[PDB]
Amino acid sequence: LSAASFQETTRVLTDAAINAKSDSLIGLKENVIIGKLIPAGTGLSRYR
Amino acid sequence: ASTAPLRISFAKIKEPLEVPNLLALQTESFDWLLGNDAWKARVESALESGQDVPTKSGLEEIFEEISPIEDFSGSMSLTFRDHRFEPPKNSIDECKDRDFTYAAPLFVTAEFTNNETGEIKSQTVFMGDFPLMTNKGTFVINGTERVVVSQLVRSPGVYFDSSIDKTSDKDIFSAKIIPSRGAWLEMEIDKRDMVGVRIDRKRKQSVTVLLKALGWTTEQILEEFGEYESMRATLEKDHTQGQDDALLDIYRKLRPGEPPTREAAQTLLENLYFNPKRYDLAKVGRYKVNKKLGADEPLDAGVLTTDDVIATIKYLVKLHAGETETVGESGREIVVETDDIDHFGNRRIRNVGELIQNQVRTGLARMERVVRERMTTQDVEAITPQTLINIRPVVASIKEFFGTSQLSQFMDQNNPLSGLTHKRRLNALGPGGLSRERAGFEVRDVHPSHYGRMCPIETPEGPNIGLIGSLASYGRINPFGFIETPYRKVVEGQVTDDVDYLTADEEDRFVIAQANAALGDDMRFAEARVLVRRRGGEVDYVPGDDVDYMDVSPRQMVSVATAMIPFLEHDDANRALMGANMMRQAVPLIKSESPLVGTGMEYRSAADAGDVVKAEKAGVVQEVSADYITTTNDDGTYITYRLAKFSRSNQGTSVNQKVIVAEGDRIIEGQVLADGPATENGEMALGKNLLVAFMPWEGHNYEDAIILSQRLVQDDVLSSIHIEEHEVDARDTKLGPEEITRDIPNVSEEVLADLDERGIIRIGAEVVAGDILVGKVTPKGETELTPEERLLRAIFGEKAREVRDTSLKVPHGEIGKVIGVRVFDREEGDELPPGVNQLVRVYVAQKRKITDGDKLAGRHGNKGVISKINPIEDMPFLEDGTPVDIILNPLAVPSRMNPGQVLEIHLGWLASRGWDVSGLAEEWAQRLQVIGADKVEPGTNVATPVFDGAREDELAGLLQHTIPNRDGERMVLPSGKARLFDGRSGEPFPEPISVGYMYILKLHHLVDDKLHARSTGPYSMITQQPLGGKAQFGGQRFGEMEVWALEAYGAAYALQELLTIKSDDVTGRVKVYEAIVKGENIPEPGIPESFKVLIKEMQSLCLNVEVLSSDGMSIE
Amino acid sequence: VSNAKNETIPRPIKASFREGLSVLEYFISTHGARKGLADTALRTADSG
Amino acid sequence: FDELRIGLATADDIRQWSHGEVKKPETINYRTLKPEKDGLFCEKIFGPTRDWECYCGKYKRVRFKGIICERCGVEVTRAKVRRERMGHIELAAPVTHIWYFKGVPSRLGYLLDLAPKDLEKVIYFAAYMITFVDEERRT
Amino acid sequence: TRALKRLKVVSAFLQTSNSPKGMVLDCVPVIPPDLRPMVQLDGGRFATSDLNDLYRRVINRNNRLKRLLDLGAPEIIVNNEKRMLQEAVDALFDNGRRGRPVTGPGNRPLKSLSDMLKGKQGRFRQNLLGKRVDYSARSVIVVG
Amino acid sequence: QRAAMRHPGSTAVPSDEMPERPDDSL
DNA sequence: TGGGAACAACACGATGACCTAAGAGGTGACAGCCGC
DNA sequence: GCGGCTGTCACCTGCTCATCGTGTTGTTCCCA
Ligand SMILES: [Zn+2]
Repeated sequence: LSAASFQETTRVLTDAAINAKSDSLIGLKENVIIGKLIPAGTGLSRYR
Repeated sequence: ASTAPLRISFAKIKEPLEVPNLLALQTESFDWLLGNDAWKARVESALESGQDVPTKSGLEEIFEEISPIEDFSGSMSLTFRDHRFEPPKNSIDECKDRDFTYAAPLFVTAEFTNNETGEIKSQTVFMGDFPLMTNKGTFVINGTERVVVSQLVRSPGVYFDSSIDKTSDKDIFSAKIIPSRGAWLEMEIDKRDMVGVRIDRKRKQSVTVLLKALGWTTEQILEEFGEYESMRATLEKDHTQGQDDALLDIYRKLRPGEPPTREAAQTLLENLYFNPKRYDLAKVGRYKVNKKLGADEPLDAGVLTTDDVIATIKYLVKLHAGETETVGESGREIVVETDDIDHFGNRRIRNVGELIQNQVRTGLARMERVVRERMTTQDVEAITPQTLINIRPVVASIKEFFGTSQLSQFMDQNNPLSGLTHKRRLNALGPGGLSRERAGFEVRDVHPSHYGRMCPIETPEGPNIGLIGSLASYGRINPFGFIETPYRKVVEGQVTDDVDYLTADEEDRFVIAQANAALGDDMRFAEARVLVRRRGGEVDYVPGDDVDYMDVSPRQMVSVATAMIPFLEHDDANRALMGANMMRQAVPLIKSESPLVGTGMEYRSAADAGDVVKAEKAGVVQEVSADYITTTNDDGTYITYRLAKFSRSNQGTSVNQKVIVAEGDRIIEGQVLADGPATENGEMALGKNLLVAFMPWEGHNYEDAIILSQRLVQDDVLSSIHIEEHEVDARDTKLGPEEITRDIPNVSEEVLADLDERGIIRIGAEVVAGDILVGKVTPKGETELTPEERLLRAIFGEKAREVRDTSLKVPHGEIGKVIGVRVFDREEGDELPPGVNQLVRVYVAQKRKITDGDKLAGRHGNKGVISKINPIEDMPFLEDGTPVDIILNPLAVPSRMNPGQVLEIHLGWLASRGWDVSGLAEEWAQRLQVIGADKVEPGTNVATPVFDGAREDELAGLLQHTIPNRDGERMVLPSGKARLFDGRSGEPFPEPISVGYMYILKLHHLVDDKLHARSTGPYSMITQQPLGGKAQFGGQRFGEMEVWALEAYGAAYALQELLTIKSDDVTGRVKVYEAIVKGENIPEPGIPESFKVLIKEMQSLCLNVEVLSSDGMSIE
Repeated sequence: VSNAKNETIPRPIKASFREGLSVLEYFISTHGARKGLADTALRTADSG
Repeated sequence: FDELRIGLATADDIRQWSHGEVKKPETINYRTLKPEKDGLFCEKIFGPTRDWECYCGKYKRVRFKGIICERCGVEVTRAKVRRERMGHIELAAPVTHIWYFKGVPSRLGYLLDLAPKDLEKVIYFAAYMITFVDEERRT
Repeated sequence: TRALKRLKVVSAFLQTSNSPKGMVLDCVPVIPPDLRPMVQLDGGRFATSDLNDLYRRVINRNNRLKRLLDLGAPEIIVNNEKRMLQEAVDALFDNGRRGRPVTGPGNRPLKSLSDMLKGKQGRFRQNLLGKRVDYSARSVIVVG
Repeated sequence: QRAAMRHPGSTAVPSDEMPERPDDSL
């Protein structure tokens, strides 16, 4: 998700489809795409 | 003329040439287009004086272009001939009010002939209503005024470029022949010492191939190219031999997947580069290639011949060989050298006449195509010139240009100067020219040839720096499209009034002095060293007899708007550029006063614009109301000038006009009878003179902010009138017709109490947000008419009205008084677009007083928002008690490096308190009395020429002799400073302050428009997100940089709330509002709809994108 | 000042703004101003 | 929302997503401004254009909820389904995906060793290619 | 180097269950209509998404191919139609990769389904990272 | 040509349906 | 509701035969194709 | 089999609107 968001969306998504590689929610960018509390600041599970 | 108001000028030298018409560049060009009587007068006048003029009008030769047209066999033919114009159906004001185009019918004599029979049949054909330009230079289209801005383009011709292969560190040369309309042939050398042609931007081939694709053979090639290694090497590398194989291989490379044939290749070559129809190297291009390659007098309306290509080869290979001079192919002695792309021989101006010529050419080409279709499809003996001509292509082409082109755009009617300088631009970004990103640097940078032709200083402050420019004050567009500037012929070192107009290329062969060069009673030069601007932008003094030309004026280089600025040489070019840019955003004010200190340029700038009502002929004034001026001419006629009163502009200002003459005055032709907005006595007045003291003040004018007294609010010094139109249309939907009815469904009596019997609001009424400007009702709404509702209504016995209330209402945040109403209808003769029955345009006017938030500025880029408005007592005051009007921080002046506003301030104070320096026998006084500015009554307006202005010493000396007010009181000391008092404590300030009068402009950046707010409103279609734009009540783009900021803070919940609840979460958007209005916790966010559309989109791209849980499929 | 094509004019501007630049002095001085304005315009996006 | 994966979309997967087949190259009637049938913007395969309505009008009444109409084939439910409901089209001649082939080199396939020009020729019906040889029987 | 480059893709397909047969398409899915809407513009006009034009092209050529197959047309005609259908789906997925782009109303290129994901204005970089928001305002700034 | 000239209103411009046309239900 | 007339559908296939203009980006990274 | 170079893929940036080729059928209107 983060790599597709940054650059080379076609190449990144094609490689991800070939590899059948899944994305885990962990990350900042890829957690603002889905619209979730970022894993930083006060959004950490400790503070949640 | 001699009737201009009084203004005292400090000029020490006399310019022998006055600034020509500031709109000649447009009106003369369009006179050439139509070829009307003014253009014929110009042609004969130029011929008498032995100048260079275009003897062939624009449309004449355009009809000549499409003159001969025949069918396959040419059994019949159609030709066009003398064209002429019928007077316009409507006048300019009629067009403006009734939403028409100011156009004149165009009629030509189209002749049809059957060559086999020899019959000829003539018939006059309606070629359409050609739009005309107003006297100003604007065009009226569809009810609105528009300007067609001239385009700065690369001129057609042959360009010889050079560069360096950086990997190999090797010289490379290139040649390129540009046509007006055809295609290019890029020819590169020295790649491997191998010359290669590139036809139509295809893959490159050796020269010898293409040169063999014509009559030239190997023996002759070696005969007249027997000295240069590169092309011998290419010939050795050449494999194809003979002509026919050459045509076949060029056909193969240009046109793959096609049978190689001699006929096809010959036809392709002839059609592409040697056909007078497809390929056009116009007289501009013909002249450029004749002068560069030295080719002597080819067909002046010709296309590239063999000789042109062989001459390009000779020139390029001689560039390779290191030759610098030679004899051009069949001509004179040329110099072998590489040329630039920014120089003003390699750039030209496509004016409005030539632009409309190009568009008419396309329209006539499509008309010719349809005529050919009807010529071959139909039969003789029933064909007349009308029978096969379809003029709709031409009409639609002209409408395409005047409605969609980037070079034809709405007039900037902020004030007379903005409109005037909109009509002197030399645009580059547009069709047939550069682009925003393609443009590099050397185009965006001022060239030594820009001097006197393009303005260095006036330029946009954004992406368009260097692209959009402005013609200099003395620029003259040549026939070919190059700019020319005047120069006095310095003959054996003695100056003369013989002015010659030179272009950049003829300018780069002469030595040019300066207008301010010292000169004696006899015109011979005084000092031995006379500085001169020599070729290549190389200033280098010479003896004087050596000198050959001199600048006609010391403000020849500057434009009009930048010439407004007094003391321009005391400012860095950055702030002069900003000031000239922002002077165009000045709102016009109710009462306008020309600047107390200004240039000798407001009068001519306002007179050569079109907002100042002038006198057509001498006479005497008869009747002077506010609305009209009737004058009895000396030739026995009468003229009644109707004056515009509070008419909305393109930008929402007012074009109120005020009379200048009383009912006994003897008029002369050209004299000003009324003044337009932002004008006083026919002199531009974009702002007002305010008394300013340079000082910090309690941190209110900190960081460029501004403080001004409440006097300017009471007196309405900086007030304006702004008009807003609210147009509404009554449609005819499927369920019936819409009607403008006063009886709006289910409303209280007070809302429509201020509505006319016909449903429209009453003129003069004052309106607030939510007021029904125009009452309208939908015929009905298919909301609830299902069988259930039908049964309910049948049992009720009352057929509840199903009409929708679509009443026009004032947009939220606007107020004013209804200044006007206009109603167009279908039942009457008023035209309307298909579908609309009625069109109601209501004008609401409002008065804006200067408030905290507005933006003021001066003529030196010294702009700042308004932070505080003080009571008149709180503001510092001088000794006799007068408060100052505005307070400006002195920090900005040296740091921003514009120490011309202080000079303006000093001269403004000096002019307000007039001086008397007659007979002092001092140098400054001696200069001022020989000029004639020694004695000046208080309040007199002074002129500061932009390079011959007041001296610093004179300002200081005069300050000592400023007529006193109370006894000998001269509040301002020779130091330029006065002793002030603290209006909030009363104690005198510790040190003197610098005070005086400066011209402050109110800019069109108005605080009311910018204030944009939102809680909920219109979302977008694909993404369920708030929409943009203020009029949509939009939201604020929370870019990704802001997401980074909130992530850096660690603000997790805030970012989640404002990425989902504040946008793009339908359920969240509804429930947050419900919880707040009812009062409850804001609900937890959900899944953005943007994510849903993303996954659906990339699913449609055939990617099995499934939101998976660790135990299965995670909730969508 | 920076001459055209990023060179150094041999003859300088022998006058401050208070004294008043000449015609050719101002025309030469605008080169660097234009160049700096364009440079800033591009460098904003470059840094972004 | 533990993870999000993407792979290749089979024919069966695409058929499983869809609810009907787009058969006509028609969007709406220019006159009556309504969806057509078995074309783009259709209402039988996608969702109803109006909340709680159907194409013909027998179930234009809002009372019905989730049933399938008996004449036009449009089920009665919310009108937002058109944002979510998908369709498919069955091709007659299979075609290659311009991403997985004729794309960036590292992702250009390479499962079948072939130069870009060879695939340019094969895919766009300009050259033949052998999919099978009976080498044992040939020998 | 070439061997390991190819081994990357071969191992990618080998290790995973997703078969390479998905790289050739026999069915094309259609994005839901509301994501590619057409709306009545005043004056009797219609503003429609480019995806509608591309879907129309592919359906046109698919139906013409089906007809040609039914009539038993010669090899040349069916080959030309199949090539055209290939190019149509190629334009549907990426308009600019091969050949000239399919322009829409003006000379500008049409929008491909993959052109809606990439670029500065794509979905990711214009609608999922940065959004216009509610409860927001702006105005000029003055010093207090 | 017949199919083109009849009611030529469908302009495939995504710069008005997405940005300028808002959702009817807000 | 009669004739008088406008659009949407259709079915065929008028002795003659080819585009059009527009069009100056720049800089990396790399893997092929062609040459040794 | 291993180089050059040579393209090709990434990034960086922004209101007008021109017709055929004939002839016929059926519905759907417009008038009365
Ligand atoms: Zn139904």
